[PDB]
Amino acid sequence: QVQLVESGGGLVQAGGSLRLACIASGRTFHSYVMAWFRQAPGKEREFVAAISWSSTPTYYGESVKGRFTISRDNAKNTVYLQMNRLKPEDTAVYFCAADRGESYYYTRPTEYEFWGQGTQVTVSS
Amino acid sequence: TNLCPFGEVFNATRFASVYAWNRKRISNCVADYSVLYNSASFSTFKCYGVSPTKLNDLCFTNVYADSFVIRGDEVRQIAPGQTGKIADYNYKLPDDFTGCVIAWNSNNLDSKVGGNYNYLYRLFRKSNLKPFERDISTEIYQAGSTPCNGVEGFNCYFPLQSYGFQPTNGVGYQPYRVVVLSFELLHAPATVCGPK
Amino acid sequence: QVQLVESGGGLMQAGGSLRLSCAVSGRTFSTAAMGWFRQAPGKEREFVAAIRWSGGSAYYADSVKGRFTISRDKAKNTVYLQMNSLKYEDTAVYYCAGFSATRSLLSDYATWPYDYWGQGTQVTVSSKHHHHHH
Ligand SMILES: *[C@@H]1O[C@H](CO)[C@@H](O)[C@H](O)[C@H]1NC(C)=O
Repeated sequence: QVQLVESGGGLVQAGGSLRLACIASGRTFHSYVMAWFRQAPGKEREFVAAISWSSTPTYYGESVKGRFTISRDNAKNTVYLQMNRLKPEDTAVYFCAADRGESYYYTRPTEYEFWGQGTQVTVSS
Repeated sequence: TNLCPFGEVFNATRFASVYAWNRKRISNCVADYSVLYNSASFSTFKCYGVSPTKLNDLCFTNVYADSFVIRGDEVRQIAPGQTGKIADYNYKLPDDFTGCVIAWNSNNLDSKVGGNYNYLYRLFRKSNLKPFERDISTEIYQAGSTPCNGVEGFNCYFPLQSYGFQPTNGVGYQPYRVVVLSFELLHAPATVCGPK
Repeated sequence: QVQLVESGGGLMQAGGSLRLSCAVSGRTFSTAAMGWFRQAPGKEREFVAAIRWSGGSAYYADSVKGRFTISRDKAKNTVYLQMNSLKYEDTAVYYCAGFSATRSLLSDYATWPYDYWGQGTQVTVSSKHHHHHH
């Protein structure tokens, strides 16, 4: 019955910045490892970032390390993705995912029980 | 200098039926997870209350390795806060579980042409298991208002049933070996530490 | 490496008794079951009886219920069929079966495919009706 709702997506210029947010309903957020995945035009869900219960550790896909920051606010049941120095390649639907457990294989979609419908980011030139 | 015997648990030739789940105590040994770090075939490898990346840096006052076989659709139930036949009647994790759950598809060893029916689950029970409770009784289950007195019949059922592990089975009905590592942190000396 | 070996078949007059035995070597059927099937010439295999090996509860085909008793001795690793009130019509090859599958509902063993079976023992019943009319 847990719902994840992403927001904060839309159009942005290459070089620009965007902050994604995902709110979990109820009060189970604190018990979740939170992650962001993305699906580019005609490719599979790809891992972007994850954050453990205490805010440490954090994990990042190779292609967003340095540029993106994942963070959580348990008091607002919200996980955030700060995206800086955006490129056209970052154009995708960004999906929020959640699990009780922190996976050794944190990049696998099958390790996350809960999924939002995603928010569309478009990076133009 | 003497490593915890994870090999004896993960590579055991026989695995227990889930209802009769096996428990090995691990104590007074160095817990080197590097052999799990270099594994890619596990279908799931999740820790609760600790990061998998910190297992070589942590000390515990006790470690238990619980092992058993279930169906693919049931691996979800080996996690805190789950309901279903396995969580309710066979193997129950606590709501505040500290430890790791590792599972892998065991079709190569646990399914045979004609089907392997050696792995059992409890189908009926008068109440839910408490966490880490084990029920190996075979009492005829009283489903009706009339007592069974050990005779099977209408509303009088044998409480266990075989999994049917056939090679033609869908992913959800294929066998999965499960290892649960439970970590205890009490006001007591640490028995199990990582290499560093 | 398991074998089921039946013994105790033979000729009987209608109204009489026979005891079939089946000695199991190589394994037990612990929480599962053993059973008796029969097949008359040119007729399909028919379920006779099944017994839960651990608890000893029995299930019977309607045609033999109250006349045949299935039982087992765990120490001798043997299942038995006591065939009382024999009828012409009970005439068949009788063979014991093993089930590796533990089924919660004992009645399942009426139709569940057995994974073990013995050679078979012939049971012929004499009548004074002279059934075979020319
Ligand atoms: C199981 O299999 C092989 C045996 O050489 C080994 O690489 C591995 O260490 C074993 N697994 C564990 C968890 O010890």
